Amino acid sequence: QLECRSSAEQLRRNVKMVVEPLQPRTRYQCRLLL
Amino acid sequence: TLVLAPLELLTPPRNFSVRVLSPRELEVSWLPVYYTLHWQQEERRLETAGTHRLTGGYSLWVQAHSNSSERLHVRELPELQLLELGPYSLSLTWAGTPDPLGSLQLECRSSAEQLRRNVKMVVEPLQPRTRYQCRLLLGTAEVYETLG
Ligand SMILES: *[C@@H]1O[C@H](CO)[C@@H](O)[C@H](O)[C@H]1NC(C)=O
Ligand SMILES: *[C@@H]1O[C@H](CO)[C@@H](O)[C@H](O)[C@H]1NC(C)=O
Repeated sequence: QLECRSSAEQLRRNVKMVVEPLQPRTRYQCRLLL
Repeated sequence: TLVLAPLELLTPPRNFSVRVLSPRELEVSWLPVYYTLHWQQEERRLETAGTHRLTGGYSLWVQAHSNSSERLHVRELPELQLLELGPYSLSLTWAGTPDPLGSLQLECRSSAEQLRRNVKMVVEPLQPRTRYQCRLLLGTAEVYETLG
């Protein structure tokens, strides 16, 4: 899985991977979880 | 004379704490013999001290066997009501008990995405015409379909 956490939202996507939707001009820390 | 067999004879609970995890689930934690945990609404035998989970106003005490510790007094969530249904957002509301919680979050999981929002709460952005099961984490899950 790929987890992208921002200051207001956190999205985990089951898995290359496309994370959508995301907020514009927002920083997110993304990591891979096995 | 005759020397006989030398015989061995064997003769509180340090800082017991209670954490409210869920509406039927409490987390007990105590340090140092067995222990007896008593919980009364306003006993369970354990072999070792540490952390345990009590399932199912409450005064709790732990006895080390024999003295006991101090009695700690501690304190169901409502279902999710849809306040606003949109194509890219969902505003939901719940009353809840008036108690302070360290964590209170709303989790909405769809077939392709899962979003957890730190908490009424508005979940945005969401996919249009997508069904998501939303629940409260400190609960029951409610399925809601977004607009198109
Ligand atoms: C049990 O605990 C209390 C409080 O710590 C203490 O005063 C008491 O001496 C203990 N009892 C025994 C028999 O050691
Ligand atoms: C446990 O440790 C000390 C011992 O007095 C106390 O001050 C503290 O509040 C206790 N912690 C919890 C979580 O009960």
